[PDB]
Amino acid sequence: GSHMCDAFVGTWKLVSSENFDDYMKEVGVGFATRKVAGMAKPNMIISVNGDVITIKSESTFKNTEISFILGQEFDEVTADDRKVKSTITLDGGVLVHVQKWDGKSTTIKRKREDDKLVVECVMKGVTSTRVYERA
Ligand SMILES: O=C(N[C@H]1C[C@H](Oc2ccccc2)CC[C@H]1C(=O)O)c1cccc(Cl)c1
Repeated sequence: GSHMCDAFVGTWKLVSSENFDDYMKEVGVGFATRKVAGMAKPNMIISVNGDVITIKSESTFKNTEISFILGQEFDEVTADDRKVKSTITLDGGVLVHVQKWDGKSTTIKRKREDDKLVVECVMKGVTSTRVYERA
């Protein structure tokens, strides 16, 4: 039983980052965490089992893992240790991840573009783009 979200499945390694420090400032991440998180070169491991999608990240900074069903809110601990309420949906082929905490919101979009997985993170008007390639 294939699904469209199978284009995301696999092991991905970070190959470029743009404006991540500024995005983290807008989110409210402190200096020391920004510096060490910004240095990280995570791998992201995406898998699907039935209706459950898992996204795991492994890095020298932190390892994180989320499992979820599309459209069903869950509580998430982020790499920077926010406790957030998250919902992830598929909108036209893009995984759209909204995180809410403390009256604030940020959106992380994940899309396949050529052989890359492109992650766009937006907090108010600030966008960071993080590009992954297959490991
Ligand atoms: O989950 C991680 N990355 C994702 C979600 C991040 O959210 C953050 C917001 C503020 C501070 C840090 C992260 C935004 C960037 C995303 C990406 O895919 O690159 C991740 C996991 C382990 C280590 C590290 Cl450095 C990042």
